[PDB]
Amino acid sequence: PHMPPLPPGWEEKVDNLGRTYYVNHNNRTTQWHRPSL
Amino acid sequence: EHRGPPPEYPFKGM
Repeated sequence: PHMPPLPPGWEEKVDNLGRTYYVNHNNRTTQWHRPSL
Repeated sequence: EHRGPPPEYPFKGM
C-alpha cells in the first residue's frame, strides 16, 4: 500500500548501505521505524 | 530488524 506522509520536523534518509531511516530534527534523533501522524 | 542502530543524527547541522 501507499506511504502516509511524514510529520513536520522529520526527514527520510538513506544510509551508505542503502537502508532507509528517519531523522527527527526536533528531537535530534534517528530511528528505523517510519513515523506517523 | 537491522544491523545496528541507524546512523546518528547529523549533529553538525546544529
